[PDB]
Amino acid sequence: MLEQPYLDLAKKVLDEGHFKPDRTHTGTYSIFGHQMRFDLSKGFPLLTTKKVPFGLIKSQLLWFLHGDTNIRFLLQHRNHIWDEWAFEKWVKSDEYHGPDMTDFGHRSQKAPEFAAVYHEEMAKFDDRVLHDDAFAAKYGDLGLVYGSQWRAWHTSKGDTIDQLGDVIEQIKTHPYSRRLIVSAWNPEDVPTMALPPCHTLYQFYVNDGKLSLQLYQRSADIFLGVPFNIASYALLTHLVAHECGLEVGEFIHTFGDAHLYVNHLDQIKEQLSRTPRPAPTLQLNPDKHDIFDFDMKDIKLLNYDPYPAIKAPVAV
Amino acid sequence: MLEQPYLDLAKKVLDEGHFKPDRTHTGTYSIFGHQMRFDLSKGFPLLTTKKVPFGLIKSQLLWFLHGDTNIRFLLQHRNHIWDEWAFEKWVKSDEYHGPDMTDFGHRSQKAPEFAAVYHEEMAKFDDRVLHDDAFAAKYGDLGLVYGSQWRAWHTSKGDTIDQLGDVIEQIKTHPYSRRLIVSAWNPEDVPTMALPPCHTLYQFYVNDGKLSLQLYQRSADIFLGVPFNIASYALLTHLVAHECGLEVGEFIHTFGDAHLYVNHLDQIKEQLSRTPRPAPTLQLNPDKHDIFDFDMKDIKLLNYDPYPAIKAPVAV
Ligand SMILES: O=c1[nH]c(=O)n([C@@H]2C[C@H](O)[C@@H](COP(=O)(O)O)O2)cc1F
Ligand SMILES: O=c1[nH]c(=O)n([C@@H]2C[C@H](O)[C@@H](COP(=O)(O)O)O2)cc1F
Repeated sequence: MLEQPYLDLAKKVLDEGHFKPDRTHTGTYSIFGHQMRFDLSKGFPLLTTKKVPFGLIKSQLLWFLHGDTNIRFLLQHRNHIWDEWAFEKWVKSDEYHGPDMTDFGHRSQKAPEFAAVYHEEMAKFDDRVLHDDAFAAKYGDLGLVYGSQWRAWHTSKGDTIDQLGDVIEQIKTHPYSRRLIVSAWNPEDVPTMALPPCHTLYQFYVNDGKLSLQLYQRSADIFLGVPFNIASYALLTHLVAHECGLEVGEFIHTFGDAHLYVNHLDQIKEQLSRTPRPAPTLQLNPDKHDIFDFDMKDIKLLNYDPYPAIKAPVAV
Repeated sequence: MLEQPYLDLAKKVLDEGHFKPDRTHTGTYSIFGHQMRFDLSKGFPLLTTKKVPFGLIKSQLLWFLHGDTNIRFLLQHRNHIWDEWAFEKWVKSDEYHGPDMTDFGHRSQKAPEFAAVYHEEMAKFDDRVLHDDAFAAKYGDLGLVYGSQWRAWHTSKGDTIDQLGDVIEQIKTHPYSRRLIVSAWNPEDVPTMALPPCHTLYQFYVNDGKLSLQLYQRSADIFLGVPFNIASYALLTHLVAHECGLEVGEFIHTFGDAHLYVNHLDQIKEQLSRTPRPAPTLQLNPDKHDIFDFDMKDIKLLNYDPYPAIKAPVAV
């Protein structure tokens, strides 16, 4: 089927998976060096073997595609993937206007204490983030993220570069450029970074008709993160192809360390009792063009027939 | 054999190779999205099917490994791979102390005129480069090259970062870091660049014993450049492993556009009538350690039994 690539990685790190101690502490099953290719003309690579949200994907891709580092857009898009992160600037609070949030996670795996306080405290944070321009200014704003790396590279000699777009206009004027890369790995920055970008670089290609993409993703969580990553960059492949007046071809996913967590083995195995179902279709709106201006319903994903969601633990 | 990977790419771009018009004008056969893996414990991946110089490789790797942008080291190492490049600052000469060198190449494919003048003019340039500190200062110095990208990242807020070494000390203190990457793709710089780095990024890995490397190489010339690239990064894999007190494992080569030139087809085919020969051995000196201090004979490549060199045209 179109997603069997990912079930071949799921089986491979289970089979040839080496244990390597990881950061987010369970211990993991690693591989190093892996490419996977998806023909985006046969379907949209959301996973039919498990329910992956096309909605939350969507809202975070648009956030990136605008230049936003701010939590408020995503918050008012019911999207919480980067939420726990505005909260780093909440928790270290010289403006601590209150209580136990001192280490939030970890014991938020532990039912009352850091657990459900932190959890009612998300609305406390997620309220001023969304309703208080001032708050939103300061604690809801993730400095370097995907968004400003792809769109506002803090240049050396006082300024900013928009790699995506600058690249989009080379995808429109000089097609066969071997030089259509957008990097998120800036040397200067990476010494001080809570998450340094797991999706380091990618590169566009157009070959007789088609917009292909390749991803260099270095730390890839096979259960929980790779499913999404295939879909947020097949999406981009489509978004950009449709700006440039191109047809689509393939999405190439290259991993550095692609790893299973020890506490997601039983589940990935659970997923692997299911057979795929025919992949989705992606129809974007034909009138809208500046991909920068796209909004939520300029992308529908039709025909998503998925097995239920399987539910993790965490990767922390 | 250990190099059959590269003969499988050589056959693949010949077979599935799509024509794509290229920059360096013949026209080319492209693929996009390709990984190749070499087990550096079975051998050193220099190509027995054709004579690839281990010597010139060597001298340019050391140049990189020090921090040098200057042409003079390589010049006094009989190494001319980056020579035609000091000569960009010769040819645009406000200090033109002389004659026809006005467009050097192209008609240097054409026998007297730009041809053998330019060619006697290399000693003219390659003399002051090597004997005239002042000259060497200015026209022999390739600003951003591999060397200062890997070792002296011109930081934003007035300074420099040494990604390689800073990474080497994380390969020594925190081994399982998924974060051991050195990039050569700096956004700021790439707008103005005659060659923007074809070997964009790479990443180190240590898995139960071994130093693995992966390369993200975007524009790869399968006949003329890939043979080398395998060997200059297997070398690095070894150089770094031997600083850190590790054994070696694999070198992963990922390509973006891996392309044949139209005028190298007959030759790559010529190479493919030959069968491999057992790969080399690489013995570095056991006393020297700071890989930064290594010199020419702290690396011998034993047992190189290669078929003759096959001889190109150019890729320009
Ligand atoms: O977009 C992402 N995709 C992904 O797969 N991870 C993984 C999950 C894992 O828990 C985290 C930590 O990796 P490292 O220790 O290399 O930072 O990287 C994180 C992201 F932000
Ligand atoms: O280290 C290198 N390796 C390599 O394979 N090339 C290729 C050869 C080709 O002629 C050149 C031009 O590519 P682009 O048009 O993408 O600059 O890239 C160039 C290097 F510098």
